[PDB]
Amino acid sequence: MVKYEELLKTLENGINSEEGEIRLVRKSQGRFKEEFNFDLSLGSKPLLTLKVFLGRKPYWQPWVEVFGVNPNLRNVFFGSEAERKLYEFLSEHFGRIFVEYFEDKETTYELQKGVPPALSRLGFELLKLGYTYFRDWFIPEGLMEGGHKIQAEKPKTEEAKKRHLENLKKEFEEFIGKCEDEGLIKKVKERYNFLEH
Amino acid sequence: VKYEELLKTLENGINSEEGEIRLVRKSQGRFKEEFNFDLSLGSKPLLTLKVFLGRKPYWQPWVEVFGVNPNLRNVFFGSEAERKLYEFLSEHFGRIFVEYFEDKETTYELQKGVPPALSRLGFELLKLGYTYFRDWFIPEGLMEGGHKIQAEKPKTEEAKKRHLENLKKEFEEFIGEGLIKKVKERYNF
Amino acid sequence: DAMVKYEELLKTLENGINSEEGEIRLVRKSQGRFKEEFNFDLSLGSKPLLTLKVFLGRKPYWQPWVEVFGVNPNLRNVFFGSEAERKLYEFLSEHFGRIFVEYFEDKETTYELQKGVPPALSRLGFELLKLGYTYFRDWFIPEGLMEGGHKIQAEKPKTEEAKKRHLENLKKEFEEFIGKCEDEGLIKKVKERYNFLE
Ligand SMILES: [Ca+2]
Ligand SMILES: [Se]
Ligand SMILES: [Se]
Repeated sequence: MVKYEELLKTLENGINSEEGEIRLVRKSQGRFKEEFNFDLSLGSKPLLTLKVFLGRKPYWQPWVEVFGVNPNLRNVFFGSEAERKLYEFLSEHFGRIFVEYFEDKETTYELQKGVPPALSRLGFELLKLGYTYFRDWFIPEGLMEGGHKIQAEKPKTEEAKKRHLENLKKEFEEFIGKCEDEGLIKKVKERYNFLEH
Repeated sequence: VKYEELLKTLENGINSEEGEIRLVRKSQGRFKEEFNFDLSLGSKPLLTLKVFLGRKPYWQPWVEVFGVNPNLRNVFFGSEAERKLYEFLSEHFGRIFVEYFEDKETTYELQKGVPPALSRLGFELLKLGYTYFRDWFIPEGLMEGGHKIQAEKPKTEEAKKRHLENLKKEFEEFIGEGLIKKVKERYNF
Repeated sequence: DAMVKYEELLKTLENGINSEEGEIRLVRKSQGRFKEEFNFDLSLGSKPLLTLKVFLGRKPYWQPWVEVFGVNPNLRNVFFGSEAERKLYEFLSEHFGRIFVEYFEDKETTYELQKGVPPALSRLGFELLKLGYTYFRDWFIPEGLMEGGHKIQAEKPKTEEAKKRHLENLKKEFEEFIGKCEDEGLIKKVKERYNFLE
């Protein structure tokens, strides 16, 4: 509720980017208590949907799902300041995020190549914002639509956080070594170098 | 194979101290034997039943209990209208699915490592002869409707024996909190 | 290109595929969630037949795939095993390296899979096998959990040698199945399908 009202205030205000203003087109009641769809806009084009769960605490923690990205706008949106502002905004209201990566070719390619989720273009954006636990879902559309998502979470403790980063170091070490293309290696090196501060 | 028997019981509703349960809508699902029964507690919509009537060498009957109105959670989960509905489904379906998301007790127990059969909701299913349990806990961010218990009647007296040996083992692999005494009193069968 | 493929699909589906069961036609198209994704509603004669979810490809990122699902329940005993079903898959195999076929309404395949026949030597999967598909998966996810989880998933192999290796494996599975089964009628059927494969 406190959370509900501040998601609406920011969104109804609009989020400013160099790609256009991101606006709430329409809000929608979900399956459950505390669950809403927010249909978003970028400069008068449809952008994407946010599936929001506000929390029913001890039982269910809050989460956002970012999906339904307008393929006409994939090349405007991915790697943009609009996307940064979006994830920043959601970062301040959610400890768990799912982003659909299907329309994001760079992240797609990097995951297919074995890049750790946190060090993929999209994963890395979430990493910068404090999400430290990563799961890559790659289920065939064909079987079930909507199963190419990164799930990311903030560490519960300074202990879980340390464990998440130790695993990331291992995963990175395994990638170097498996990787055959020096350009992909340099890009992953430089994301990992960021983290190391 | 019998809706008709399911239909006769459903309009001209179901008893219960929390209000009557009655039919509202009714459709034809993806497959010839699949249907959706919309239900009410009083005038409020309650819940949806997805029934599958069987195609019996190939597919066995099952009912799914989902789409439960959040304004009734605290009234329905725990209630005798819940039991009267299960009780009634237990007479017609050897396999049942119930979404436990709105059920804050079942949820909290499952998350504690309680075996599905000894959780609030699952225990209610154990009474009615369901002996095989599966807890599905799939993030809604991935896929909607993946928080459900799957419960199954034994095909055979020997299948029952086996499911009950698994339950004893899950009971023990759990006492390895204070709600322990709650699970303990549930297993005393 | 996703567009050449697209245009080839419409042309032969709108011309129609002739069968003794009737002409299979494309009667409706809708854009899916991704740009190269469509639902192609198909009729048999004048009755709805099924839906093809087509994914045209966005190579190298995503390979093309076709999902055949939503078989008209009152056409199941007409479609499965027909010349129509064969001519449909045959068309699909000329355009997609990966296929998904919903087997829920196909009781023979359902029955065979349950008795542990390898997916490739079931009635449905064998039909895909004959067309070049070599990697097989049997999905059997309960419908009360998630609609759409009784599918065969099959893929064309990348090379002739990978193709030779998965077939050796199908053989082990076949011989493993054939000495683990009663129902000599099933065994006779699976054996025919396997002898053919040479
Ligand atoms: Ca082609
Ligand atoms: Se019926
Ligand atoms: Se029916």
